[PDB]
Amino acid sequence: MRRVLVAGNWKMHKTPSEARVWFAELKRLLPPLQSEAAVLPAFPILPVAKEVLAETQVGYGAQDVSAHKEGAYTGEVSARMLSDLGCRYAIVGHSERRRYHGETDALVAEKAKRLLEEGITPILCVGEPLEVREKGEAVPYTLRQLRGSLEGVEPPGPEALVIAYEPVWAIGTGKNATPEDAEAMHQAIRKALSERYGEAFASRVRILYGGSVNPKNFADLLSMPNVDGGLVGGASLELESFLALLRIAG
Amino acid sequence: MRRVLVAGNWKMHKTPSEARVWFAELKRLLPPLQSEAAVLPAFPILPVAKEVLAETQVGYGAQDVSAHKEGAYTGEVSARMLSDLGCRYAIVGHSERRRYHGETDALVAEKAKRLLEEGITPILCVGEPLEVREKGEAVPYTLRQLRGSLEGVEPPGPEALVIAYEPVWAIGTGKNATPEDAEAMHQAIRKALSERYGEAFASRVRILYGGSVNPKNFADLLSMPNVDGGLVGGASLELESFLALLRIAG
Ligand code: NA
Ligand code: NA
Repeated sequence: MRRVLVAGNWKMHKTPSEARVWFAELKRLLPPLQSEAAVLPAFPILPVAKEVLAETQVGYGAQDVSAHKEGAYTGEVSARMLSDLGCRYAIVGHSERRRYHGETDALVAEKAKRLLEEGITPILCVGEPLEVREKGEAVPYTLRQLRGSLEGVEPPGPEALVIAYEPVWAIGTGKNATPEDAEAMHQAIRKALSERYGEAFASRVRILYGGSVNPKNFADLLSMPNVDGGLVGGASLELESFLALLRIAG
Repeated sequence: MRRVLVAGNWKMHKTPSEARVWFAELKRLLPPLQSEAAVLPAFPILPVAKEVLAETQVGYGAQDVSAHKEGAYTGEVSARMLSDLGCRYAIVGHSERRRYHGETDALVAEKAKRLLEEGITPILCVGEPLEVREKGEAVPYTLRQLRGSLEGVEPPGPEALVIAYEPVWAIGTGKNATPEDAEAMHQAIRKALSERYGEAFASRVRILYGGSVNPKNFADLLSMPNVDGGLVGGASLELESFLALLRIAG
């Protein structure tokens, strides 16, 4: 069975000083767990994440990364910077960046390649907008996004790639996809991965569900055969909530 | 007179571990100077900048910042995060972001506002492309960018705002604007600032020149009455080069 992954996307919240406290509390309170936990804070919080969590079972990663290895790209952060900090993951193609920053499938693929080269696992996000869902095109749209975002992306193994299905209409709206609909989409995604990398590879890739995941609905979502964890937004900000999610994962 | 400012924009280079060494060497080799020095590294390098440069005369800052205070903006860094780290500055509207990230004057204005609220000084970049310069419209174009980028931007005082004039054609091309052309542009910019904030304010605002600034041309650029320092790109990557620029500033 695929090991569960609970990744907390703090988005643009907290300061480095506030994060130090949060991480220290998590370290002291963290019980022994079989599943995998990871926190994905803003760029300037990564150093303290490394400092406080490096020796714990809790991993960490970035919320974005440059499509370039280095250069005249003011404001951008490179994969080499992230690997120097020991990031295990980095989100690429999050809905918010595809929407607010015009990130294309092609750009997301490049970012994924930069991460792979440095041994960082991309958490590649795909998901359809409400309009597409209502027209009954959720699966074709999401698969098209997945294939486009994986163009030229060839991970060393299934452990080096994570896919996160986050329907846009489920982000911060309180309206999560039902476990059944999530399961159906993950099945489609996994089949697409099998065609892309082979069955052995696809059967081992962790596919997380994201979009209003919380302590009240996580257990049922995680019970779905093809749902391997969650990309948690709002519910990862409060330590008690994050811990509750980790206990559910076990 | 206006205190000179030499700000090094490393763009996307180095790692936190490499920066720790660089900053520590700068700290040990830094001679007493009248002018102000600042280094602007990538986001994840800011914590070590704070650690090593805290007690020194060298300031530091970011290369970008979110237009929002906080929220669901995956990948973005807030002004509050930068304030927590003691950043004195943050670049906004760098030509690379206006081009590669489609940043508009309106967006840049919001970023500047976020910085002001947190007591961080924006280093607002404005500049024209080669064809505009050749058409003899460098000033009108640049002033329009300045005015749009300062919409709703009301600093507490002139010490809280820095303008950087960087001709797009002078970035990484090796061809810096002549001291005469830079002076002419800075005069136009300062006059615009006077109409916007009054003469007392405008006469105290530091207007830096950027675009292929190096040890060979910095002295003459700095000699111009309205050029108050430089936003240094490639020439700020090597410590010896940065130190040379600081010695020139005095
Ligand atoms: Na499951
Ligand atoms: Na001068």
